[PDB]
Amino acid sequence: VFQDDPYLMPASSLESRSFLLAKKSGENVAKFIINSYPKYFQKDIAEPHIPCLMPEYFEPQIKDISEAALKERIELRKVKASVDMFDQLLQAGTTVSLETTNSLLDLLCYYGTWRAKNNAERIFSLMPEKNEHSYCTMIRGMVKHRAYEQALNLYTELLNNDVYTFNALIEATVCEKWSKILELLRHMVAQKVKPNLQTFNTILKCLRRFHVFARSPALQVLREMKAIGIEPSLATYHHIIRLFDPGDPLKRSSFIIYDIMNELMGKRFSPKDPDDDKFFQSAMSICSSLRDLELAYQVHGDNWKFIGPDQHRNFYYSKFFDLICLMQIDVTLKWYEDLIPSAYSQTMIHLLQALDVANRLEVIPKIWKDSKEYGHTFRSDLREEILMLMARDKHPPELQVAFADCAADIKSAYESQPIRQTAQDWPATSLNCIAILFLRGRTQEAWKMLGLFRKHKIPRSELLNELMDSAKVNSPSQAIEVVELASAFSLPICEGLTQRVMSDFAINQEQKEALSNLTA
Amino acid sequence: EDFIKKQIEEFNIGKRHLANMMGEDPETFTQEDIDRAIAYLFPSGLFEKRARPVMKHPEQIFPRQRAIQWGEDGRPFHYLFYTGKQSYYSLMHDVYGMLLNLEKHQRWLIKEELEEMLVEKLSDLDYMQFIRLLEKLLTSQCGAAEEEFVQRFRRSVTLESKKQLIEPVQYDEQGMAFSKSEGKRKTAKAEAIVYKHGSGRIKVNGIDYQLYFPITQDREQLMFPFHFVDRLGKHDVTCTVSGGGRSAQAGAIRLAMAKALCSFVTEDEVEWMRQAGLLTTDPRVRERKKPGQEGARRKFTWKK
Amino acid sequence: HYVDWRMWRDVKRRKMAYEYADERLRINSLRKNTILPKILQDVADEEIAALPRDSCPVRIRNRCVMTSRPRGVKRRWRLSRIVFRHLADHGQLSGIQRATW
Amino acid sequence: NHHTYAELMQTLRFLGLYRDEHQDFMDEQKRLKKLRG
Amino acid sequence: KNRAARVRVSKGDKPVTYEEAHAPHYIAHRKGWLSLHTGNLDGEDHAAERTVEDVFLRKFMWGTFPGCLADQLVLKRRGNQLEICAVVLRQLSPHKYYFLVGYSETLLSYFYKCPVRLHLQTVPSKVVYKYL
Amino acid sequence: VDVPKDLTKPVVTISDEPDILYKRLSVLVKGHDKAVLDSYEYFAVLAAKELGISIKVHEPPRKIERFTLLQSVHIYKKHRVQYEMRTLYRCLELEHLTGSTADVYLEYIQRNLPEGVAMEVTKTQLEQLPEHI
Amino acid sequence: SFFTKLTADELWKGALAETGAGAKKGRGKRTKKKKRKDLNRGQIIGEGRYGFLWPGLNVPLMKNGAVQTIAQRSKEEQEKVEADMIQQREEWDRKKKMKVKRERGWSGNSWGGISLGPPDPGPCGETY
Amino acid sequence: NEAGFDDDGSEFHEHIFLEKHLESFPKQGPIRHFMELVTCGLSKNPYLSVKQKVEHIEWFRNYFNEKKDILK
Amino acid sequence: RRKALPPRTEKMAVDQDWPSVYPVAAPFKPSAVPLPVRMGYPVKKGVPMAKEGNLELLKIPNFLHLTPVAIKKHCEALKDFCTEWPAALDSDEKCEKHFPIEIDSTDYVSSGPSVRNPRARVVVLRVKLSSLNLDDHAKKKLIKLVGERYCKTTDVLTIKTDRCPLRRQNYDYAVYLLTVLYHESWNTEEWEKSK
RNA sequence: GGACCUGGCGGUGCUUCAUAUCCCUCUAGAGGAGCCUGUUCUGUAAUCGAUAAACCCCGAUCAACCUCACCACCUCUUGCUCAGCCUAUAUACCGCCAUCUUCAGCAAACCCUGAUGAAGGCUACAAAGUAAGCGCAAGUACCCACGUAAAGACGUUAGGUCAAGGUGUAGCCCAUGAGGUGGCAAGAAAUGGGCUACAUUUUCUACCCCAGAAACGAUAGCCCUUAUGAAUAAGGGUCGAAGGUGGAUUUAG
Ligand SMILES: [Mg+2]
Ligand SMILES: [Mg+2]
Ligand SMILES: [Mg+2]
Ligand SMILES: [Mg+2]
Ligand SMILES: [Mg+2]
Ligand SMILES: [Mg+2]
Ligand SMILES: [Mg+2]
Ligand SMILES: [Mg+2]
Ligand SMILES: [Mg+2]
Repeated sequence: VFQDDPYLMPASSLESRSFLLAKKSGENVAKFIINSYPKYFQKDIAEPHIPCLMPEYFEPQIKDISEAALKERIELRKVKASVDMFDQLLQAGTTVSLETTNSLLDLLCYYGTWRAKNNAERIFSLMPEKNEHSYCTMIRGMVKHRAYEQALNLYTELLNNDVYTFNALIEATVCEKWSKILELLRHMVAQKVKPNLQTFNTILKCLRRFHVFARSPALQVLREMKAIGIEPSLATYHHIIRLFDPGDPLKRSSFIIYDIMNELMGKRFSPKDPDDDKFFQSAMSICSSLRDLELAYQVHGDNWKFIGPDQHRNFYYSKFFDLICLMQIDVTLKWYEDLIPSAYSQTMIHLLQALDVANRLEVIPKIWKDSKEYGHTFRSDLREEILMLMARDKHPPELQVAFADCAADIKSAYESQPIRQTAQDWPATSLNCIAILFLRGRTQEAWKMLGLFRKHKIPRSELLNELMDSAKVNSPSQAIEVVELASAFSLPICEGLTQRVMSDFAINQEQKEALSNLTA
Repeated sequence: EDFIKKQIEEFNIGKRHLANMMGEDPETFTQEDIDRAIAYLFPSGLFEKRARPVMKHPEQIFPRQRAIQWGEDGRPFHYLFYTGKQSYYSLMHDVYGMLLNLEKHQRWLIKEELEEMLVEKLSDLDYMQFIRLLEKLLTSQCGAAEEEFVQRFRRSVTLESKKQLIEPVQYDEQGMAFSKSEGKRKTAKAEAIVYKHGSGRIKVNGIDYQLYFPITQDREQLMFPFHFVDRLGKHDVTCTVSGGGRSAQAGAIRLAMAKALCSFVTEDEVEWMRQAGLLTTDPRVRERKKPGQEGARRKFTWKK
Repeated sequence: HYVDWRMWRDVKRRKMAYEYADERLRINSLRKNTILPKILQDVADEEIAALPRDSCPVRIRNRCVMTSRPRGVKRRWRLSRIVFRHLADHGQLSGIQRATW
Repeated sequence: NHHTYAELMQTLRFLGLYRDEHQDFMDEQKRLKKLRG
Repeated sequence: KNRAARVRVSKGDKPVTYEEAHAPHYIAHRKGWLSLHTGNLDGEDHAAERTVEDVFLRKFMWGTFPGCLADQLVLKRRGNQLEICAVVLRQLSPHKYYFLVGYSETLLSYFYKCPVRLHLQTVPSKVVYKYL
Repeated sequence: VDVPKDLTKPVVTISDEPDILYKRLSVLVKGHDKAVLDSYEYFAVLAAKELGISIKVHEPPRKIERFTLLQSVHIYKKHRVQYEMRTLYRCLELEHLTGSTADVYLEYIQRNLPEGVAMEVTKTQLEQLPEHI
Repeated sequence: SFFTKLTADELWKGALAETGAGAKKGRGKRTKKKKRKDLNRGQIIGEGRYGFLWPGLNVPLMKNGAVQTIAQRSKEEQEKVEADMIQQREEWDRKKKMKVKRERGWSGNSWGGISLGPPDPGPCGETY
Repeated sequence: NEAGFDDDGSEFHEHIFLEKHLESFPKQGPIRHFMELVTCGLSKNPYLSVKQKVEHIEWFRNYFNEKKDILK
Repeated sequence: RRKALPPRTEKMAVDQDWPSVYPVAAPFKPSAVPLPVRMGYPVKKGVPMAKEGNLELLKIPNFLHLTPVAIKKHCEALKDFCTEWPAALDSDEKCEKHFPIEIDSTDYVSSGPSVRNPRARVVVLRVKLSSLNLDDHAKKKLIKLVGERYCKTTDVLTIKTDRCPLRRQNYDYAVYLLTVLYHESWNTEEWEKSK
């Protein structure tokens, strides 16, 4: 969906989101222009007539109560229905058809809040003829758009006089209630409805949180589901996996569910429940807590559509790469360097600590360069982390050139942004390792950089060590005009200068030695 | 200057990727493979090769440019730099030294070829002076070093054949020897088979010439080949023709009969026939008509 | 927004001739047939004469599309010679080369 | 139909999406002409 | 002296592109056709429609990506599906680019009742063939 | 490293009816570039060889249609400018070819067209005699 | 029509007429000269007569971390923006057409007492 | 090249054989001659369908039936 | 302000699934393609323009996709679907014996939104009467009826049909015409007996 | 007014040249008659423009009605056009081209000479010229490497073209815009380009070339048929003259 050139190449999750949202907004603008000026695109130049390409017609026809009623279910709104009820009740006083009244009630309950109150209190004027369909759709509406006492009253009225109707009724009853839940389940199973288990899914959704006294009975309820043999175990299974949430991991149940989802993966899947999108995200959320790599590989035909939203995809990939990092890591970095362009701070931090524990120093540069190429700019948390981890090292002598290069790039990025004020406190935190790496070939750069640092300070023990190594690595005056100044500045450089002045520094001139004596 | 090596390594990695794409081991791979692959993967109806797509090595892509001829400080490297034409002058100096050395002891190379060998241009009369110096050297004795020095520049004469191709004799059933040949014309194309041992009558598309060509000059033309060689009634021939013009068909069959007889007859006689000039297809064809002209060459009346 | 009023007239004539095309063909056949009555051919002929103007396909003109130039237009592309040469020179259209023959 | 073409393009320039250089020139000189009488 | 799709020679301060420097007698010899369709071949038809629509498309795209393009368009019609190729400058933002891309793509699709796609290559500054 | 486990294969059904048998599929491609035509026919013959069927190749003549237009606008008849549309033909014949193979190969090629090309199929299939005769 | 219309550069060329007999021969004309102008640089692509607010190009796509939606600019602020653009164009034209003040030397229309500033810097580097 | 536009399942015999549409006139008259020629031309025409052909036929029927005043 | 990342050239390895990176037809995109091939008329002391701004490579047809390796893979994948020709049918005489009635249709394909073209309707068919008629009177009758639809040098009667717009209409009409023609050549008349 | 720089011009000198171009030369033609088609001019209410070379089967690879832009008459007034205008201006222009061109020069950017003047810059056994780039050329197209096409820069004719289209300026904006009926487009005359023949290399006949007869010529006019059309073209019968190979001059190869 994204373009190929590098400039248009979306190099971050938020900007990519905004980009394809702008594309969708252009699609909506196209819809608006076509449905505002249909006559322009009315020409059917293409030989195969396609209603997908034909302009769209939400235009009410002339006043015609019967055809207007038939067009009600075509226009998909509520003002037309109000006007039609008005025309049929006030002056006509007749019903075009009970099916038409049922469809009107369907639409009005779907559309639903004082407006919902008015829409629900304006349906009782409907002609006496109100069958089950009408009553149970009123229940549907009062449940999924308003409070639950009204739905309960309507259900009692119906009893005095469907699968997802009773589903909504159970939702209303539930949303501690032990006897309620029990009698509900009992009479529901007693009736001959034979639900599609969406009632069970909804009662699970309501049981999202409870102790073992309903977490464990869910297992036998699922075993009964399996015995009747209806459920694919797509959503209720995942919801009980989530309900397992937790002061202590349950390794036994974890292994059991591992085998279960293993055979579920082995078999082929077909979608039936609209809530299979939270499946992916919360499943990987539980996987992250579990921390297992064979588990991650198991969780990894066209079942990749259930990821959907970029937020859930982000959570999944983040937890996946985090587990893979915190698991050698050669195969992990292989998988990563394979999926980085397709895939999208915390992940990079985990990568840095994984590379540290691995000791693969040569890899971190390329990773930092990739992050910078994509979106890593105007933030120094990861810069601090990489600098500390890379200059805790000095063991590669030839790699000091790469140290200097990446340090120069890091400083080029660090000094970009004055107006923001955020670049002022970055050197105070991470300039020490940067300057040490610069010292480790080129030295004048690090010299003047430490000058700028101290002339911005927060001295440090490794800063003292840096100053000492720099001074000892031939030029007395060039070393003095730095070490003596930093000593006059602060006391630890002075207690180090006490020793520095022995070799060849104090013999040059006494005015700076006099200043040192005064400060000491 | 590093740009050159960058392009070289880019070309190397691109050659590797292209070998991988076309499906061959990158070790064994050739410029012919490069050319064929780029032609198949990016065809183009452009007529000029220089305009068509080409994947070539940077060293021959870029023309040779003279590197920095003076060091970073002070003096230059060569001792003629403060004047132009330094390489030419040094070459002339060495040449004159060799000339006077020989004195005390006692094909050619194109101008632009010399230019592209060096990194300097020059003038036509300067080139002529260089040629004069070379020929003055060669008029006298020359050692092995001098001969190889001169032949560094001298190129292959590349002489042509100046000969008429000989078609192969053939044999068919009941022990019948023969030879076939083909000829063409303005708009007529024919091919004729000659039988050496046969003789007498002649066929034309299944008809004899005596009644196929009512006019005499056509028969004179088709007889002219046999008359020159003097072997007249010792060879019979069949022939097939496809054309519009009578004289066109006549010339076509004449050329085909000659190209068939040159095989049987000796190469000496073939050379005699070439000297006679009846073994070459006429390149002359009806000139095109132009848009503003009344014909191919005639213009409308200049009215003044 | 056609280019000019003569283009407008051409379009009106085209539409009229189209929407009266079948009738013109039928009655013209009834006129040009031979075995049918002369009086019937005459009926058909005054019928055609009473038919409205701008209805015959002879009054229309294969005018240009861009410049509204009536003369010097190619039927295949429908463009004027000038616009055709412009597009060919700038290489906008496809598969057209200069005749270097 | 130039009707459809030009009407669409005029409406779209009114929306402010197609910067019509020719129409910009035309109405700029129209402004100047109505200014100078 | 003929004036046809060729740039007058200046003192040498006029950057010019490949096709704009080359003359209209170098079309097949040292150039390619910007559009590619089969209406020009023998036996086919609708060529006038192809030409008028491709001209309209070029104008519309020039005016819906104004000031960013730096070269002529390339049209590639493989059977039903239509493909466009452009070269642009990195002046405006990728937000702008993608939004107008989707917009014009939808417009072309709904106008021609045809599947349409377009690609665009970014350049920092216009590529110059010669200084004329 | 990412290699899929279960490759989704589309379903196929062998209907009870027999498949038609084409005697000769002769395809004729018109283009503007002989090089593009050479690449296209190389593609086609390579696919046919790999599928294991016969093949034939030959290059019919190049056809050209040229025409004269006025060089200038108002008054210049001596000075004209010419143009020419060049079409280049290439033929490919396939004999003893089953109906389903014909279908699949034709859709493959039809999706693998380049732009500046036209493709003309002539199908020749044999059949037995009717019953009314 | 839309097809009859054409782009800006050739239009400006034909309108200004820098070529032809006028410029050639040095005859020129009697002190009439149309100055070139660029209209595309002035107005940003977003606005038009009917001011639909565009999250993609005219308005920032995100505000308060929330995607925006198409909306209408009412006639009051529409006229406001139009007057602002009128004022901006007027200021641009004013800044374009102004006086030119080269210091008076020996006399007006004479190149005597004028200085061209220092010479150009040399290739090897010579500050003059 | 006929993906769609099946002509409402029409048939070649419905296109060509118009003898059933030809019932209301004898076998010899000039109207018979003219309408036979019409049917020939229509069957030769592939562009139009049985619908357009029968509308043509009905139009001819109407017109010469209101011109039935002559029958000469 | 914004800066474009460097191209994918250094990112792509020498061993790579080019069929996967270019599955279908698409433009060149030198940013994605690492090959430094250039195309353009060179200037004196110059070279063709680099691949970046080279829109000549864009306007020319594109064949980076569909490499020989990709072709091999697609062919060996689709072999699962392709069928086998009857081995018994291996010669012209044998196939025309098994199925004498040859029939052939045809249609062009052209770039554009529309797909219908009138030439789709035309179809023709061929058959040799050496083995089909099985009699002499009806044979002489049929050859007298048909004027030029036969060819005795090749010994084949060939007939076309285009009177119908639909290919299936053409087919059915040709079959019915042939049937009625055979049935009417079977019989005869007295004026035909008198010759 | 004196002396100078550059260009043009010379019925200006010397030398080398002229490819179908200068001639001498070769062929076939035009200016003879008729016809077709343009132009000038006459009259008409009845377009417009080019109208030496470098226009005259030119805008036109088309005018019986639209094409039509003229004119008489009759109607519309926000008019398909967020109007329109075939209104003047090609001496505002773009766009497109003739021209020398059947040329080979044009040149940004530098240096030098002339006392640091306009201007000029050539000597090869060499004395201040160096050169980007354009063009020529080269290469490409047709059948080759020749040939033909193509290309053919800088500039001149204020060259043609606001009537292909748009646009600057100036105008009509009940009109100088728009719509529908009609005819307009003939020749006392002159001229141009082309066709036909004025003959026996001709005319007729079957064939396209071994024959037999005659000793010509209408693509104009009259009548008729048919072609498409709602309302000029091909064919057939009659008419069977001018015409006898061109008046100075002139065209193409
Ligand atoms: Mg010319
Ligand atoms: Mg003054
Ligand atoms: Mg007219
Ligand atoms: Mg007017
Ligand atoms: Mg002029
Ligand atoms: Mg030419
Ligand atoms: Mg040339
Ligand atoms: Mg003038
Ligand atoms: Mg007529």
